[PDB]
Amino acid sequence: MRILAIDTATEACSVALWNDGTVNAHFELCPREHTQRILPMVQDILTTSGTSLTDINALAYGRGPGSFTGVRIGIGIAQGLALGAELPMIGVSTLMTMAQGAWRKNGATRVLAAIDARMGEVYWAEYQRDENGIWHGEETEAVLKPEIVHERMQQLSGEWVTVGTGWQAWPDLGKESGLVLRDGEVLLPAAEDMLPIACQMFAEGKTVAVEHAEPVYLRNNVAWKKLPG
Amino acid sequence: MRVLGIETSCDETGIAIYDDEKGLLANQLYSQVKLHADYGGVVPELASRDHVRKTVPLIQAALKESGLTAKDIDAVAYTAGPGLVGALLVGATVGRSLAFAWDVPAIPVHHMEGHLLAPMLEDNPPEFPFVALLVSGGHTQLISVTGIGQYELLGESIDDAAGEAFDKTAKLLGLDYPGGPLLSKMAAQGTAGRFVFPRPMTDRPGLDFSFSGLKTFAANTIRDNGTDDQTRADIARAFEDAVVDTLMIKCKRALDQTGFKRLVMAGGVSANRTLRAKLAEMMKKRRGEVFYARPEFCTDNGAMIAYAGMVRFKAGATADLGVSVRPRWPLAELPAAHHHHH
Ligand SMILES: C[C@@H](O)[C@H](NC(=O)CP(=O)(O)OC[C@H]1O[C@@H](n2cnc3c(N)ncnc32)[C@H](O)[C@@H]1O)C(=O)O
Ligand SMILES: Nc1ncnc2c1ncn2[C@@H]1O[C@H](COP(=O)(O)O)[C@@H](O)[C@H]1O
Ligand code: NA
Ligand code: NA
Ligand code: NI
Ligand code: NI
Ligand SMILES: [Zn+2]
Repeated sequence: MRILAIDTATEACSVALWNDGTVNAHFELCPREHTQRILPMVQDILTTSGTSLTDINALAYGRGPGSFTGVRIGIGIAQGLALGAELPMIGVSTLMTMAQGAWRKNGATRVLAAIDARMGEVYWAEYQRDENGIWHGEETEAVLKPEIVHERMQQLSGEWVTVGTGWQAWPDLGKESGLVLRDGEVLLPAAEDMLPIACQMFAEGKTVAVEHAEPVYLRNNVAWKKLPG
Repeated sequence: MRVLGIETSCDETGIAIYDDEKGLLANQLYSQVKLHADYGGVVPELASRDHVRKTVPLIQAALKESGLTAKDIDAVAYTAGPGLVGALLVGATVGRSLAFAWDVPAIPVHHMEGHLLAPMLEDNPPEFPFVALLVSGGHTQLISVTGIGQYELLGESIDDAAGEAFDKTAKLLGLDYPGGPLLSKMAAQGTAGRFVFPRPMTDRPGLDFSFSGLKTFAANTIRDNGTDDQTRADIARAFEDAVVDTLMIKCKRALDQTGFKRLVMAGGVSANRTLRAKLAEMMKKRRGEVFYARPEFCTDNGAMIAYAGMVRFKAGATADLGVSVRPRWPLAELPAAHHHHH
């Protein structure tokens, strides 16, 4: 097994539960309403699936990147629930969640994920699924300017599927890349797509205690210039 | 009854456990001084980031310190505001979901009410009615307190809070952020009356404050005088004496206008030794009493939140599953409630 997944990193608010064989999922667009909707959503899915927080084996959470506030709501709720019910935590990439979503919808195995990071940048990732369902490319996650995304695309080849709000913000992002680009039909991460990544992570003992849960912001130059000297 | 209180309104993570019979069972604190010192102020984004790192281990340390388990906690209380929206949301999201998982009521708490009630954590707590001088980094207010949630605003700052004013002048004196307590130590090494700063808004009657004009007077005194340690200490003392005399004169007027024989001083600036001494001095002459928290409960802490949490829980201030924060929240908006302190 039993894994509860939570995500609030983007405009979406989603909850999913893997009851071992069974998937109960709830996805919704929550602009300006994440803090009002996430706990009733967690309670509904626990009611629906007939599972209790104590009977959950792990708490999967949207570690980021995305909105700073949104990433924190996710980790904040997840930390509170994991501390309260004594559960291990699994930090799942929102760029990898979308990679998984594209595979679920149309079998995409080669995903170029792009989230609008604001400030003219995108949170970028190049994800490639192997024969055993493992997404390779976690090391390619970076906050990039469109020109640097173009450079990254010059070092790649073949057919790729585009996923996320960065392609919506920059529709000409893959212009003259030399790649074959198709729409992945995934704009936002869904907690339902975190579950298979998290099942794999739990099995491999890649779970942390609540005090070790960490967000992935990618953008760390968030402060005004330091004082002289 | 036991309440776990969570404080994350600014740049300090405060966690405490309060027993209505036994008193305070735990008190944990993490100050983000080193993080914000480099920038000369609180960077909200960095503050929210540190709150995520520190909230859960400080909850863990407070349960270890008290020897308490989940089942011993009756309610979870968190600062819902006022403060920085990003900082506030960390304590409130962790607090609300912890309360849910622990299956206990959740109590959103007003940060200024926590400060107001911090003298109740010491022996001989004040009885109602009293005048409260709430003097921190964000606020400078005079309140006529006739009960819990019966807070009449008598006066407030028209510009800078006494906290900001102490911090802004200390920056001019070369001191690191926050400079309020460092300016105080520097002031103790100064000559009384070497320089004379004005006591703003004490010429005409009224209970409102102004401290911006004091920064200007400090910068003009720094520029026009000697760079040495001694001249800087005299500047610091004339600044500190001007603030304390102004806060005392306004308190006198508030007590004379209300007819009250009790003065409560709280908020970060109420940790100031010259102010504690001058207000105690004034109350003895008036044949009244002064009430203050231990210096560590003057600045942002979790003890004041678990206490106000206990008060608001008995009053009935319980939250539904929604998580909501208020960066601006008036003390006047809080509902009237009974005080069950025994
Ligand atoms: C989050 C908001 O709601 C906000 N919170 C704060 O402002 C943090 P505080 O701990 O309540 O007060 C900090 C202020 O108190 C000052 N301070 C602290 N000790 C001293 C000292 N001995 N002498 C002089 N000043 C001192 C210090 O310079 C600083 O400006 C609020 O309460 O409105
Ligand atoms: N004051 C707040 N109270 C509750 N939720 C908030 C607040 N500020 C931001 N959020 C949530 O965080 C999301 C992302 O924030 P932003 O980074 O400003 O786009 C918003 O869409 C809201 O759901
Ligand atoms: Na349950
Ligand atoms: Na008991
Ligand atoms: Ni509800
Ligand atoms: Ni009463
Ligand atoms: Zn405060």
